[PDB]
Amino acid sequence: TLQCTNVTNNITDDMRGELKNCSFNMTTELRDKKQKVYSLFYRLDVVQ
Amino acid sequence: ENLWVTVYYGVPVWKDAETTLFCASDAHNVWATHACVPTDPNPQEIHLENVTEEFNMWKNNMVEQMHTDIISLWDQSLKPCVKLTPLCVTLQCTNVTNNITDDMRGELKNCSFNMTTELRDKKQKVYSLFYRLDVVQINNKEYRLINCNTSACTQACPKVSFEPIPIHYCAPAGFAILKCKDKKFNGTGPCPSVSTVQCTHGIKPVVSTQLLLNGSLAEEEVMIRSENITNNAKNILVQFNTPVQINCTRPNNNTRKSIRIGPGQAFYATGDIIGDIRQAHCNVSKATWNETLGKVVKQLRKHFGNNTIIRFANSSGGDLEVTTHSFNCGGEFFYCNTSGLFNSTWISNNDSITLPCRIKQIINMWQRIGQCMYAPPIQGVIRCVSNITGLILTRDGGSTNSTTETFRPGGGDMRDNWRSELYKYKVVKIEPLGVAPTRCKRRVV
Amino acid sequence: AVGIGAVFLGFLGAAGSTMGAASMTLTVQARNLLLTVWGIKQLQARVLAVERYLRDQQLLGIWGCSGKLICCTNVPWNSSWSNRNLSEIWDNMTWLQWDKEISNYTQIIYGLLEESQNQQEKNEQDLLALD
Amino acid sequence: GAVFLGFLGAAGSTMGAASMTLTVQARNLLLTVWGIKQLQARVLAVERYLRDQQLLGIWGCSGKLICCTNVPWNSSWSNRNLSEIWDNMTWLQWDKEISNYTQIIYGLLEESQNQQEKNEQDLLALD
Amino acid sequence: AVGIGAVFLGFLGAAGSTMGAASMTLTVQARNLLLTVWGIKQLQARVLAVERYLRDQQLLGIWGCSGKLICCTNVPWNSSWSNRNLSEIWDNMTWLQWDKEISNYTQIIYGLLEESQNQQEKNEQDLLAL
Ligand SMILES: *[C@@H]1O[C@H](CO)[C@@H](O[C@@H]2O[C@H](CO)[C@@H](O[C@@H]3O[C@H](CO)[C@@H](O)[C@H](O)[C@@H]3O)[C@H](O)[C@H]2NC(C)=O)[C@H](O)[C@H]1NC(C)=O
Ligand SMILES: *[C@@H]1O[C@H](CO)[C@@H](O[C@@H]2O[C@H](CO)[C@@H](O[C@@H]3O[C@H](CO)[C@@H](O)[C@H](O)[C@@H]3O)[C@H](O)[C@H]2NC(C)=O)[C@H](O)[C@H]1NC(C)=O
Ligand SMILES: *[C@@H]1O[C@H](CO)[C@@H](O[C@@H]2O[C@H](CO)[C@@H](O[C@@H]3O[C@H](CO)[C@@H](O)[C@H](O)[C@@H]3O)[C@H](O)[C@H]2NC(C)=O)[C@H](O)[C@H]1NC(C)=O
Ligand SMILES: *[C@@H]1O[C@H](CO)[C@@H](O[C@@H]2O[C@H](CO)[C@@H](O[C@@H]3O[C@H](CO)[C@@H](O)[C@H](O)[C@@H]3O)[C@H](O)[C@H]2NC(C)=O)[C@H](O)[C@H]1NC(C)=O
Ligand SMILES: *[C@@H]1O[C@H](CO)[C@@H](O[C@@H]2O[C@H](CO)[C@@H](O)[C@H](O)[C@H]2NC(C)=O)[C@H](O)[C@H]1NC(C)=O
Ligand SMILES: *[C@@H]1O[C@H](CO)[C@@H](O[C@@H]2O[C@H](CO)[C@@H](O)[C@H](O)[C@H]2NC(C)=O)[C@H](O)[C@H]1NC(C)=O
Ligand SMILES: *[C@@H]1O[C@H](CO)[C@@H](O[C@@H]2O[C@H](CO)[C@@H](O)[C@H](O)[C@H]2NC(C)=O)[C@H](O)[C@H]1NC(C)=O
Ligand SMILES: *[C@@H]1O[C@H](CO)[C@@H](O[C@@H]2O[C@H](CO)[C@@H](O)[C@H](O)[C@H]2NC(C)=O)[C@H](O)[C@H]1NC(C)=O
Ligand SMILES: *[C@@H]1O[C@H](CO)[C@@H](O[C@@H]2O[C@H](CO)[C@@H](O)[C@H](O)[C@H]2NC(C)=O)[C@H](O)[C@H]1NC(C)=O
Ligand SMILES: *[C@@H]1O[C@H](CO)[C@@H](O[C@@H]2O[C@H](CO)[C@@H](O)[C@H](O)[C@H]2NC(C)=O)[C@H](O)[C@H]1NC(C)=O
Ligand SMILES: *[C@@H]1O[C@H](CO)[C@@H](O[C@@H]2O[C@H](CO)[C@@H](O)[C@H](O)[C@H]2NC(C)=O)[C@H](O)[C@H]1NC(C)=O
Ligand SMILES: *[C@@H]1O[C@H](CO)[C@@H](O[C@@H]2O[C@H](CO)[C@@H](O)[C@H](O)[C@H]2NC(C)=O)[C@H](O)[C@H]1NC(C)=O
Ligand SMILES: *[C@@H]1O[C@H](CO)[C@@H](O[C@@H]2O[C@H](CO)[C@@H](O)[C@H](O)[C@H]2NC(C)=O)[C@H](O)[C@H]1NC(C)=O
Ligand SMILES: *[C@@H]1O[C@H](CO)[C@@H](O)[C@H](O)[C@H]1NC(C)=O
Ligand SMILES: *[C@@H]1O[C@H](CO)[C@@H](O)[C@H](O)[C@H]1NC(C)=O
Ligand SMILES: *[C@@H]1O[C@H](CO)[C@@H](O)[C@H](O)[C@H]1NC(C)=O
Ligand SMILES: *[C@@H]1O[C@H](CO)[C@@H](O)[C@H](O)[C@H]1NC(C)=O
Ligand SMILES: *[C@@H]1O[C@H](CO)[C@@H](O)[C@H](O)[C@H]1NC(C)=O
Ligand SMILES: *[C@@H]1O[C@H](CO)[C@@H](O)[C@H](O)[C@H]1NC(C)=O
Ligand SMILES: *[C@@H]1O[C@H](CO)[C@@H](O)[C@H](O)[C@H]1NC(C)=O
Ligand SMILES: *[C@@H]1O[C@H](CO)[C@@H](O)[C@H](O)[C@H]1NC(C)=O
Ligand SMILES: *[C@@H]1O[C@H](CO)[C@@H](O)[C@H](O)[C@H]1NC(C)=O
Ligand SMILES: *[C@@H]1O[C@H](CO)[C@@H](O)[C@H](O)[C@H]1NC(C)=O
Ligand SMILES: *[C@@H]1O[C@H](CO)[C@@H](O)[C@H](O)[C@H]1NC(C)=O
Ligand SMILES: *[C@@H]1O[C@H](CO)[C@@H](O)[C@H](O)[C@H]1NC(C)=O
Ligand SMILES: *[C@@H]1O[C@H](CO)[C@@H](O)[C@H](O)[C@H]1NC(C)=O
Ligand SMILES: *[C@@H]1O[C@H](CO)[C@@H](O)[C@H](O)[C@H]1NC(C)=O
Ligand SMILES: *[C@@H]1O[C@H](CO)[C@@H](O)[C@H](O)[C@H]1NC(C)=O
Ligand SMILES: *[C@@H]1O[C@H](CO)[C@@H](O)[C@H](O)[C@H]1NC(C)=O
Repeated sequence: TLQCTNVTNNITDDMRGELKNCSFNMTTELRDKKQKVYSLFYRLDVVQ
Repeated sequence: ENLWVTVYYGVPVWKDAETTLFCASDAHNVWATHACVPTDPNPQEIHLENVTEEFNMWKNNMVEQMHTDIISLWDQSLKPCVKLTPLCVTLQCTNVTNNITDDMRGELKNCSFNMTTELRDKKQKVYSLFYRLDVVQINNKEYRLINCNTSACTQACPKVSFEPIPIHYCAPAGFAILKCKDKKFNGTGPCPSVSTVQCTHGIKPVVSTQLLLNGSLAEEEVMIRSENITNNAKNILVQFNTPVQINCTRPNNNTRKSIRIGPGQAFYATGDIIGDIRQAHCNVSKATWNETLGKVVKQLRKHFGNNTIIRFANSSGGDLEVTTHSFNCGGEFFYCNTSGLFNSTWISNNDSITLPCRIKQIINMWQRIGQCMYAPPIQGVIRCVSNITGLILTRDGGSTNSTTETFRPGGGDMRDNWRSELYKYKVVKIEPLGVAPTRCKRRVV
Repeated sequence: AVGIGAVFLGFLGAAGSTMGAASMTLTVQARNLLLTVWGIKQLQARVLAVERYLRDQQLLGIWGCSGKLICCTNVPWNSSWSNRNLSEIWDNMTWLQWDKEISNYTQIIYGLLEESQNQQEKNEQDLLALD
Repeated sequence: GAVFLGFLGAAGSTMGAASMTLTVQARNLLLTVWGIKQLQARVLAVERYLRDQQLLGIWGCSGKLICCTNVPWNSSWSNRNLSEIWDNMTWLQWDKEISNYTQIIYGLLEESQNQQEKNEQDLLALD
Repeated sequence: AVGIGAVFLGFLGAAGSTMGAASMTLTVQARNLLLTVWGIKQLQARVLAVERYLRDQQLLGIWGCSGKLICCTNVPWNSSWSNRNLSEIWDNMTWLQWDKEISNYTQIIYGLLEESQNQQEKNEQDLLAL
């Protein structure tokens, strides 16, 4: 499950809504722990 | 002149070339060596007189192919075993107190953790014993395995054993194996007594880093081999003409318990120990080691100056596999401290010693941090009786005027162990094309 | 003679012997001449030996020797290649020394042996067509 | 220098023009997925060469590139003059129609060579 | 003679025939003699067949039969192997029974054949030296 928000940090108007700042809970080296990490994704490979 | 050239087939011409050898074994089978054809009974040994072959080690491809074959066989042997991915979890771990000694205090750890079972809907809280070198602190403190931040690995299956059965290397069609029969054969030079053979003799692929265990003995005296004796960065191989007996043991009565971690597969954890717990150690006879060191010093006095003071020192530093003598004993990997064997100096002119050894469960032994292997525990005490027949020394250069020569054990590479045994064999390619003048001509029909 | 066995020299036994003594043991050398990673390596070695044997047989086939071990040719032997007596090379020299002594010219020697046989071949042809 | 021809250089030439450049073509017959593919193609090439050499060895051409046989050529398969087929015809054109009749030719050559070997054996036996 | 069809004896069809009758069916047997696990097994089988044919061809090549199917040899046939009449061994015996009769003396015959051919080549070389 991904929680994505729109990026508005010096972005040109031609790409308003093309890049999404997503955040998710991903496993780490230890199987008993998880971490909250963010990453940038595109609108073409991300669906609601 | 009335001479005409004539071509001959099947002429004995030898060329040096690369050749992939064939595996052979005496042949229930274990260690997955059944992938190669078994050896042929009574191998042919043909003496080749009136010919001298310039043998040269450190460049032969047989040892390189043997290293690659051993790596490939080990990787294929670890393939059907189960992976150990769920072990990378938080481990509530503590020390041990029940009948612990002063030297073994803090070496063993009692770690408890939550692990999956055959049912994915529930977990189970179990406990196991791990060594200090096998776990690291994350920050009753929390601990984790040493291979969690690195790639995970499988464990040795209980059905397969680590017995180093001898293997033979047979040359394919059109190639031959030459063996030097000289009793005092040097490192590089023309061997007077050469003899071809179909397959090599029984070579045990043992694993060692400082002392050559169960190696081939010499002919009449201890031999010193080196590519460049004057170079301090080159390893010095020492072959013994007599074997030095060693008795390694682990008095810990470890109990192996199988816990289910998934569907069908199980993990063999270290259960509760039985009785007193003591540090594993190896015993070496003092008289035999002293006379062997004297013979080694006598042979080194022939190369260098015989009036030069000589001294043996322990390893400088680095990885534990290079500093400590690492080997295997009944399926349990041992890392012994060789400080008691290289703590003597020799001038120009009943009792046994013990060496403490540490035990690890995550062993790479090939500098391949890319992967590892979990050694499962072995029930009962561990006993091993063997005999070292060699050494891998290293000169600590830096002095001048040929003074204070010191030798330290080293040789972290795995090719020296096989180079000390495959030095007699050489691969040659047969060239059947030959030309010679004869007073004959082909008649015209 | 009915209760006696057959024993010959072993593989490469006459490597250090004379040429005349090593010329009678070419049969044993000629006869001895012929998880998937292990299988690929073994098959590659076996196949490589097969093209080496076929290359040797093809090099002999272009000459006037269709398979025989010892065979004579019609091309003359250039004395400038060795300038030595036949008696001392066949009686006091091994095949290894003789091979390293003339290792250079052998290749161009093979070429004459080949073209020569080629024209020699058409020689019987323009005679056999006269029938 | 000396320049004869290259590989397959006499493809468009006539029969007689290609009758002397057959020896160069005679020697011309001889990540893991690409390795096994190369090995398979190499084995196929070796098999084709051995099959051709075996078929030549069956007849009286075991080690000769040019060889004639004592079988009478059947005029029903060609119906043309010798000079016309050997001076105004290529190998490809002849191959277009001899392909259907090459099996019977190979069979007759094999039985005739076997008969010749039997006659030679009887001649050697009767001295 | 334009619609004449030619048929020959089948592969191994002369097994039950006599020696003389099966002596003319050698050419047919000579010409008929020639996802990763399946490919390597079939490749190994084909390579083994090629190697076996190569070994047989080399065995006939070391002798004085480099290519010809029928060939003689100057060495005589001793009666210790098989003391049978020629009139009945060629007309009243098959290849299977005859091969099973002297199967214990094939190695001796092969060894004497190779040494006889080697000494024959040496004698021919000495004769050409005149
Ligand atoms: C490593 O630590 C574990 C605990 O984390 C140790 O487990 C101990 O196991 C024994 C035997 O099962 C427990 O004894 C208990 O005794 C009572 C009677 O007094 C009995 O009713 C129970 O069924 C059980 O047998 C012991 O309580 C338990 N320890 C704890 C803290 O619960 C284990 O022995 C340790 N291993 C080593 C080598 O020290
Ligand atoms: C160097 O060679 C010696 C023998 O020449 C090796 O000692 C032998 O090691 C094996 C395996 O560790 C022992 O086999 C064991 O025997 C017990 C007997 O009950 C059995 O229960 C075990 O399952 C295992 O099969 C063997 O007894 C032992 N001694 C002899 C005389 O063979 C030594 O291991 C070799 N060194 C290395 C590093 O491999
Ligand atoms: C290695 O070299 C030695 C020294 O030459 C060989 O010993 C002898 O070699 C000779 C010549 O090759 C053999 O033939 C004999 O020659 C003498 C003349 O010198 C002649 O009078 C004899 O009738 C005989 O033809 C000789 O048999 C041989 N052995 C002896 C004397 O015991 C030796 O053979 C060579 N090794 C190999 C494997 O060839
Ligand atoms: C070729 O070699 C094979 C193998 O040696 C020979 O087969 C053997 O033939 C003998 C008789 O000729 C068999 O002996 C038999 O022994 C039983 C039990 O003692 C006895 O009841 C029979 O009356 C007969 O004497 C023997 O078992 C058999 N196999 C072996 C392995 O020796 C064969 O005869 C040889 N052929 C020729 C033509 O030499
Ligand atoms: C990652 O997991 C945490 C929980 O460890 C999520 O945080 C909230 O956790 C509470 C329970 O303690 C839930 O009831 C909430 O629904 C969770 N979410 C929020 C937004 O409050 C966290 O949301 C997870 N992150 C993602 C991206 O799923
Ligand atoms: C194994 O699981 C048990 C229970 O699921 C853990 O024990 C407690 O778990 C709760 C969460 O439900 C924590 O809030 C407590 O702090 C835990 N107790 C202790 C003493 O830690 C237990 O911690 C788990 N073991 C490991 C190694 O994670
Ligand atoms: C073997 O070791 C000797 C001694 O170290 C080498 O001799 C010197 O090597 C260094 C560096 O290679 C050179 O700068 C010196 O000039 C060498 N000394 C002399 C006198 O030449 C030697 O090169 C090594 N290798 C061999 C093949 O002998
Ligand atoms: C390793 O243990 C063995 C045990 O067999 C020792 O062997 C002894 O050998 C002598 C030689 O005659 C015997 O008299 C003893 O009886 C043997 N010992 C036993 C317990 O039977 C061997 O000496 C030991 N080696 C070292 C270096 O400790
Ligand atoms: C010590 O090394 C030798 C040689 O590698 C091993 O071989 C035996 O040595 C003894 C005494 O020298 C001989 O009597 C035997 O004939 C040798 N062979 C066998 C098969 O036993 C010897 O096994 C090694 N010692 C130990 C305890 O393993
Ligand atoms: C082959 O010809 C060369 C001359 O082209 C002979 O001399 C060798 O020349 C190379 C470089 O051209 C040197 O590396 C070798 O050391 C030279 N050889 C000697 C013995 O000095 C060579 O000897 C000839 N080989 C033969 C006749 O077998
Ligand atoms: C292509 O065809 C032409 C003509 O058919 C060939 O020319 C002949 O060349 C030979 C010598 O090479 C002469 O003797 C003939 O007289 C030429 N023919 C004519 C009509 O002049 C030409 O050689 C052919 N080329 C190839 C490669 O086959
Ligand atoms: C060789 O065989 C082929 C096919 O068997 C023959 O091709 C025939 O060609 C004619 C005219 O082009 C067609 O009318 C036939 O229909 C073809 N046959 C078939 C089965 O389709 C070819 O003619 C044969 N060659 C000779 C010389 O007869
Ligand atoms: C099988 O055997 C029979 C019997 O010999 C063969 O038939 C012919 O039988 C007559 C009987 O007088 C003989 O004169 C002939 O010589 C036999 N024919 C031949 C070709 O020999 C029959 O041919 C045999 N068949 C096979 C396949 O072996
Ligand atoms: C992000 O931008 C897209 C495109 O303008 C819009 O449809 C969407 O509602 C926006 N989401 C948020 C949370 O602003
Ligand atoms: C894993 O942790 C150990 C602990 O000291 C460290 O030495 C090693 O470099 C680490 N490896 C990686 C790949 O982070
Ligand atoms: C023997 O080997 C040593 C060590 O490499 C070397 O120094 C010495 O020169 C060699 N002697 C001969 C005669 O090859
Ligand atoms: C180890 O403990 C078990 C437990 O029953 C016992 O049977 C065995 O004898 C012990 N071994 C030693 C060497 O004490
Ligand atoms: C090793 O020697 C020590 C004495 O130094 C002794 O206590 C111990 O039992 C010996 N171990 C073996 C296995 O011989
Ligand atoms: C080792 O042997 C030598 C023999 O020359 C002797 O002088 C020396 O005292 C011995 N050392 C020990 C510790 O036994
Ligand atoms: C030992 O060194 C002395 C020093 O000059 C020398 O004379 C003697 O020959 C040497 N002996 C040996 C065996 O090397
Ligand atoms: C080597 O010995 C010295 C002195 O005993 C010691 O300080 C050092 O730690 C030792 N090194 C190793 C790797 O054992
Ligand atoms: C080996 O033993 C010596 C003896 O004092 C000790 O100094 C050294 O630290 C030990 N090596 C290791 C790696 O502990
Ligand atoms: C090493 O030798 C020195 C020399 O006296 C001695 O003091 C020291 O205790 C020895 N160390 C070991 C571990 O044997
Ligand atoms: C067979 O007889 C011939 C001569 O008749 C003789 O040369 C040969 O050695 C004999 N062979 C056996 C095996 O008796
Ligand atoms: C022999 O070789 C020489 C050069 O080494 C060359 O000039 C000559 O043509 C060759 N042939 C004859 C027959 O001399
Ligand atoms: C070659 O042999 C002849 C006689 O056979 C002799 O006269 C001549 O001196 C020999 N030449 C050499 C270089 O030995
Ligand atoms: C063969 O040549 C003659 C004379 O040129 C001609 O009459 C005849 O038609 C030719 N044969 C064929 C089949 O064309
Ligand atoms: C032509 O071929 C047939 C077979 O189709 C054959 O029977 C006939 O005898 C042949 N004619 C000649 C003259 O050879
Ligand atoms: C073999 O031929 C002889 C005459 O040469 C004859 O007496 C004998 O009976 C024949 N034996 C057989 C089995 O035909």
